[PDB]
Amino acid sequence: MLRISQEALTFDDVLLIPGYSEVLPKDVSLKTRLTRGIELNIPLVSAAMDTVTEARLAIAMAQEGGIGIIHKNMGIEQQAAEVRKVKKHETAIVRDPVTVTPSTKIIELLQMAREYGFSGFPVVEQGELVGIVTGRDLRVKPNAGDTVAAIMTPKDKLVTAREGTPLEEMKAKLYENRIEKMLVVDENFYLRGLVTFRDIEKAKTYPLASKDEQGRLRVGAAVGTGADTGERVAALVAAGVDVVVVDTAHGHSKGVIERVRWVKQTFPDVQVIGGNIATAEAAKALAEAGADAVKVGIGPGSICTTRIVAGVGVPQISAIANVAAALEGTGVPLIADGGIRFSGDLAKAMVAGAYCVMMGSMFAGTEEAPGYKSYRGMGPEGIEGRVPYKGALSAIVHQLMGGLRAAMGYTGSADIQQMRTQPQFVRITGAGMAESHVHDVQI
Amino acid sequence: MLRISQEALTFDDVLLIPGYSEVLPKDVSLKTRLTRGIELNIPLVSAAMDTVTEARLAIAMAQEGGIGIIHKNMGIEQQAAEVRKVKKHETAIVRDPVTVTPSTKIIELLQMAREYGFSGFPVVEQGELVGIVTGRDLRVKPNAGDTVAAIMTPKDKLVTAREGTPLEEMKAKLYENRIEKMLVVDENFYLRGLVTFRDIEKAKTYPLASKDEQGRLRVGAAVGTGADTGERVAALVAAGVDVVVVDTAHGHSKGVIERVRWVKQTFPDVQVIGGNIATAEAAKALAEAGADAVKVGIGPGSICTTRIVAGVGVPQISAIANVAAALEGTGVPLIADGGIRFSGDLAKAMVAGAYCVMMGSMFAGTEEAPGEIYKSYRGMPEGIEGRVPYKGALSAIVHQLMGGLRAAMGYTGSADIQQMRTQPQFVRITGAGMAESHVHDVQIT
Amino acid sequence: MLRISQEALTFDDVLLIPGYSEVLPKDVSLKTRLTRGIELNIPLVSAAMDTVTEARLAIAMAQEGGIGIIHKNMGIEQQAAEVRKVKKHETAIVRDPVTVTPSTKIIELLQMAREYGFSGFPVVEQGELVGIVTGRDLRVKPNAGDTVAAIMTPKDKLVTAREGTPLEEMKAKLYENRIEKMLVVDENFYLRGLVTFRDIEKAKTYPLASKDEQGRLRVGAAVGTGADTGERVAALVAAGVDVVVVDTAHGHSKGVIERVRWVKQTFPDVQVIGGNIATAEAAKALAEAGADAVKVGIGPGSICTTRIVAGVGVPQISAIANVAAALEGTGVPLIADGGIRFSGDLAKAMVAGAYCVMMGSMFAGTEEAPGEIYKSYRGMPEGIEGRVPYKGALSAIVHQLMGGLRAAMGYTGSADIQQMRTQPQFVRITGAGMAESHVHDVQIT
Ligand SMILES: Nc1ncnc2c1ncn2[C@@H]1O[C@H](COP(=O)(O)OP(=O)(O)OP(=O)(O)O)[C@@H](O)[C@H]1O
Ligand SMILES: Nc1ncnc2c1ncn2[C@@H]1O[C@H](COP(=O)(O)OP(=O)(O)OP(=O)(O)O)[C@@H](O)[C@H]1O
Ligand SMILES: Nc1ncnc2c1ncn2[C@@H]1O[C@H](COP(=O)(O)OP(=O)(O)OP(=O)(O)O)[C@@H](O)[C@H]1O
Ligand SMILES: Nc1nc2c(ncn2[C@@H]2O[C@H](COP(=O)(O)OP(=O)(O)O)[C@@H](O)[C@H]2O)c(=O)[nH]1
Ligand SMILES: Nc1nc2c(ncn2[C@@H]2O[C@H](COP(=O)(O)OP(=O)(O)O)[C@@H](O)[C@H]2O)c(=O)[nH]1
Ligand SMILES: Nc1nc2c(ncn2[C@@H]2O[C@H](COP(=O)(O)OP(=O)(O)O)[C@@H](O)[C@H]2O)c(=O)[nH]1
Ligand SMILES: O=c1[nH]cnc2c1ncn2[C@@H]1O[C@H](COP(=O)(O)O)[C@@H](O)[C@H]1O
Ligand SMILES: O=c1[nH]cnc2c1ncn2[C@@H]1O[C@H](COP(=O)(O)O)[C@@H](O)[C@H]1O
Ligand SMILES: O=c1[nH]cnc2c1ncn2[C@@H]1O[C@H](COP(=O)(O)O)[C@@H](O)[C@H]1O
Ligand SMILES: [K+]
Ligand SMILES: [K+]
Ligand SMILES: [K+]
Ligand SMILES: [Mg+2]
Ligand SMILES: [Mg+2]
Ligand SMILES: [Mg+2]
Repeated sequence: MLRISQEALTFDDVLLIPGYSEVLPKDVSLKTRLTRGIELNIPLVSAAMDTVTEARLAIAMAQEGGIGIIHKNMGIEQQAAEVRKVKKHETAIVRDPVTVTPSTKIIELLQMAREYGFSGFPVVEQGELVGIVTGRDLRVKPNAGDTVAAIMTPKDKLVTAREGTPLEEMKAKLYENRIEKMLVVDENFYLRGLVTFRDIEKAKTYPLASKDEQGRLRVGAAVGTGADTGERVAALVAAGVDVVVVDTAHGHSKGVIERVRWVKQTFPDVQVIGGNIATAEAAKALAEAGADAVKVGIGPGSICTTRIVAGVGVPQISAIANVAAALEGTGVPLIADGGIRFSGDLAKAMVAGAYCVMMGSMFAGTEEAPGYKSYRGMGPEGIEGRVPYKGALSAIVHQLMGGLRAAMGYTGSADIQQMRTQPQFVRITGAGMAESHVHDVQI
Repeated sequence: MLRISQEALTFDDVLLIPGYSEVLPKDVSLKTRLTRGIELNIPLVSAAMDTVTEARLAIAMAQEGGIGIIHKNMGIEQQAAEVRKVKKHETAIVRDPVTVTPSTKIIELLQMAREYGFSGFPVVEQGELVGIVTGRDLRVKPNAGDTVAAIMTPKDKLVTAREGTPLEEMKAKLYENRIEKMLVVDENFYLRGLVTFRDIEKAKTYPLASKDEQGRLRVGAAVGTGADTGERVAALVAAGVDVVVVDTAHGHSKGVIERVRWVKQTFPDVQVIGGNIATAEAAKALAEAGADAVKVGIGPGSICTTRIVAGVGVPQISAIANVAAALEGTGVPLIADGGIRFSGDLAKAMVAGAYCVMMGSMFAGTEEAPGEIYKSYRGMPEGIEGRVPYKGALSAIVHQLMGGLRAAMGYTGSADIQQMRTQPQFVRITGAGMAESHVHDVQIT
Repeated sequence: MLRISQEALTFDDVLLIPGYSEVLPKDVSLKTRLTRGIELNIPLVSAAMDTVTEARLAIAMAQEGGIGIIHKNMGIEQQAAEVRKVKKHETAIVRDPVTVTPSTKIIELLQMAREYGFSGFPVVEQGELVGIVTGRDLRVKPNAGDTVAAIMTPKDKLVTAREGTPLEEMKAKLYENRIEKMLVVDENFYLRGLVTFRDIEKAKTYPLASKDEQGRLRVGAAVGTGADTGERVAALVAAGVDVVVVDTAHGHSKGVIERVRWVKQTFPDVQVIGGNIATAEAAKALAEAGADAVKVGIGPGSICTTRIVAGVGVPQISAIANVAAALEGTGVPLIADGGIRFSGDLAKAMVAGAYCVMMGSMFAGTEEAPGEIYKSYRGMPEGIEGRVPYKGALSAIVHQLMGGLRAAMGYTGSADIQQMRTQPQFVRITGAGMAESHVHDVQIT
């Protein structure tokens, strides 16, 4: 017998059916979950590819309400550093600010400012706050002396707040004193933190941003199953990563299942994603291993050769739906990874059961991406290619979310849970897809 | 008789001959002149086209050491306002700073700051300087009151410098007080100007910038010969334009010659460029009319169909050399306008005698050029409409163009622009030579 | 005045005129000179590009009767080591053979043989020759012991020849003893060298090979004018380089002229080439600086954008003839570098006066050229990056190039290179003539 399990469908095989709608696209909710423990304000994840996600793009994705997964084709220290870059970009309060002492030489401070990119340094003596020196102070060439003591704002002029003071109260004192740094101290005037105007303003600019409980942007990082995996995970957790993505070509394997279990056991406080998979049995296996989410996609990537080189794969719409049915009631989200060419595909991915969609090609070429711009597969199961320079990531995200919002309005879905569970597809033929593209007109 | 005056050559007809050299490309001088009275640190001018030069790109060109000519396909007041944007972008000292009164409401000031793009305002009541209010003050919600008086730095705390104080002693006092604005006053504490840290730093960031005597970036603006021209010139001069470009398809005409003369006589303190021309007799006519420079180019434009619609033109290498010969010894510069496709063409234009080169297509598509975007580029019928690829920041294109000129000067042994214009030699080539010059017989990656 | 020195011609502008001939292509001589002191059996040089010439291709070129110039985009020691690979590939006699001691462990020697690529080692203890150990001996696991002493051929069984013995009497003794290594000794049985059957056979297989006085293949190496140049030259000479190529974009400069003079004065026993140039005055300047040859070519390179980025160049046929005229009677050869697309171009270059021709693109993609592969070919910005088809063995390309030159010499009645350079004539043609020359009006299968 020719052993055929099912007919499997991809995005171009189906269209969403319009339904009665009372909620306009601009008014629907796009909030979803990446994992059991991480929420996203938009259902978008950037792929862990060396032409797509390093720190710069991961910051942008988090600011938009999604998240980026930093790729692993680099040294453990470099990946940890990239994760650190995202976590340190902004915060509710800098709890471990770089400090100087009164006898620190101004020349060191000038070099510190260059390397760090900021110029504000509390001045301490054995933990006790004794001054502050900032960019405007570093413009002063003092009459006498060559240390911080000669240009710092002295103790008697410091504006401070006690640990626990509300942010609004902290803001009023910042503005009244025409300063942009608030020194946070305890009852003995020991330095406990630093609040910056910049961080206040960044939070107001991106109120949708994906952040942890400390107000830091969220970020993920990929690991494999090779010999350096344990050391790599440890460095990423130490750098503050929110989610470790155990990311392989075949997640339904002993190696991946065992590594997912190991991360859950060794680092219980981090979220773990496992993949990639494309069947219900694989989803149950990874869920039983403790994955906080599964990533769905074997074959469909734009620059992916798996289906041609190995003959292996599952059309993505059916793969999503089979995984979603397997995980119904478990609380484990599924991330649809690969094959998204148009915003319309994203909407279809969501209606088939995805919680969020991972994309590579769509974000390759943006200003924030590493590096027309290069776009290559991470595998001999990938190819190297070119994508056009696309400008700022925000514009692509806006177009993708605009299409999803339009689809939710067309189907009457007011939020992601309704979009995932209520709308219906029609199955179409090759002719139906042609009618749905632009046809018979010069563009 | 078939009346043929000469054989005329264009860029692809000639190549520069290498010569014994002692100066490296990085060390040559690119300084030149746009007009009798305007110097440029690089020989680049952006074209007066509505897809190339408005204020944003003119600012960038001046910062790079060149200049932009603001186009005239817009209302008189709108063109003057674009000029004003360039002139007000930076300065050595703001001599007419916007001031407010103590009783001005904070909420009104907040909106003006949004509209003006700066938040620093000296506070004047009647004629007396009584405070200063800045962006950081405008963050304050005062316990009592809703006027500037409630959040301004008052008279007794103002940091000031007397008019004439060197700028290095003003900077020391700025830095000592951790402030970024210096109020300049006379002997009776009357406000005479405002110096900003931003302007100090902008000058340090772009030390090559093309600037006038007040430290303002230079800018030009195009005018035609139609009925509104007189008022347009007046409005542009009043806005501070450095050079008026009487810009027509045919500068060798009564219309342009008389208008150039009128500008020189009516506004003697502004520079005037006349064009476009392509012959020696035209160059002499404009010089006699008082032009401070001439613009050379009939036909060669990228988006130009003049040669095809009217059958008229002169290949640009010969046009440049003919005009340069006609103006030798007059002090009148010539600007080579149009036909530049590669940095190598720019070098050839200089050696043929150009003082600087005007370009449109190559700057269309930059971030600073007008338009949304893979950006539109159309002729200002004798022109066409088209698309060029989005090219990113202007600075990168300028860098490659000047790198090619620097290399050409190194190859010819030319240490500065004057030597490049007068000493190097061309060889004449065939179509085969041009093909050899270009990448040939290899797949390019 | 527009300063045009001449009309300059390239390959597609001219054709060779057939002349009365008595010598068949198969019978003409292709021998020529690379430099004052280096002869070549064919007029071919491979370019100093990182996609063309490292040791592997330089060996092949020398075996064919030409020479390779190893490129300089690599570390000083790495470039010297590439030179060493070529010089050590073959020899008349190995004068400094690697030796071992009786107590050297067999397992260590096995690894050294793997690293060295040969397995033949004279065995020396203190200063005395006491055995020889070879690949066949290293297959033996001795009953007792683990050192060379256990598997070597001992002193009493060594076959030796006295220094000076003709090579035909050494071969007879090699063959009589069914061995492939001859130990050369002096009057006190001290080791003076090692002769191998391989080297004997390599000389017989490539009787045209370009070799020095020691029977080693010739090789060149490129250097620039930067700060590390002095040490780079020293390292390359120490590795045995035959010719140093002071290789720059603009040889008519103080930088190159002074460096050429420095090489001639500091290392009088090495040949020095200077370039690149394209004029008579440049050729005389390099000859006066002491160059043993000049390299001609500014612009024509396949992957070269010099003409397009800088606007600089001289069509190659005229550049060759101008330099050849300048060097007539000096003894200084000229190498035509760049622009060769077809074997017919090579013939034209020779008749214009070249002594030999340097090529890059045509050798990129061969098995012997660097790189994996349908092979990369990029310029060493004034160059481009590209792809060329995988071309197989270098020998086949050389065979077709020399076949075309041989045919051209037969067509012109030129029996040798000196006659080809000095006697045949060109006709000047139009674009129509070039089109006629090329395959036209037929589908090609
Ligand atoms: N918490 C504070 N208490 C007292 N003085 C402070 C405090 N924070 C900053 N300052 C002082 O106020 C001045 C301005 O510092 P601030 O950190 O607001 O801006 P900056 O980063 O130096 O300037 P800019 O952001 O405009 O480049 C400096 O003299 C600095 O020492
Ligand atoms: N010449 C001056 N004399 C006295 N006080 C001044 C002067 N210039 C500015 N100040 C005051 O110093 C404070 C900071 O003003 P400044 O103009 O240096 O920066 P800003 O533009 O307000 O802040 P930022 O540039 O960081 O947004 C304000 O309280 C302002 O009133
Ligand atoms: N000059 C010599 N005198 C005495 N014995 C020698 C000499 N040269 C080689 N032999 C010996 O002859 C044998 C064969 O050595 P030879 O160098 O001819 O070939 P090989 O390189 O070992 O074998 P192959 O080339 O077939 O791999 C070895 O036992 C070696 O010790
Ligand atoms: N001062 C300071 N800022 C930090 C540190 N680590 C991260 N940051 C962030 O860097 C930014 C500094 O911005 P800002 O206060 O405007 O910098 P500055 O005024 O030029 O010194 C804020 O977003 C901080 O959260 C630190 O150790 N010290
Ligand atoms: N304050 C002020 N600046 C002006 C005016 N006209 C032009 N400018 C320029 O606008 C810029 C303001 O920069 P900056 O002082 O940093 O702005 P602010 O601190 O936000 O008020 C400077 O380059 C000034 O030269 C004016 O009337 N008032
Ligand atoms: N034995 C030996 N050969 C060398 C040395 N340096 C270069 N060669 C060359 O390496 C080649 C060795 O060839 P062959 O004698 O057949 O190698 P073997 O029989 O495997 O040891 C010859 O062309 C030598 O000229 C050396 O130090 N010792
Ligand atoms: O070379 C590879 N081989 C197989 N799959 C790949 C390779 N590189 C990336 N992928 C997958 O393809 C996804 C991106 O697909 P895209 O959004 O269609 O471009 C990634 O998130 C990976 O899951
Ligand atoms: O449509 C028109 N007809 C003829 N010339 C034009 C037209 N529009 C612009 N030009 C010229 O072409 C120049 C730009 O040429 P480009 O640098 O080759 O793109 C401008 O500076 C004008 O001199
Ligand atoms: O990028 C460069 N700029 C200019 N000339 C180059 C560059 N790279 C290589 N060349 C020259 O071009 C020659 C090869 O030309 P081809 O034989 O036509 O491929 C080299 O031997 C060099 O003289
Ligand atoms: K349609
Ligand atoms: K070329
Ligand atoms: K033919
Ligand atoms: Mg600051
Ligand atoms: Mg300010
Ligand atoms: Mg052997």
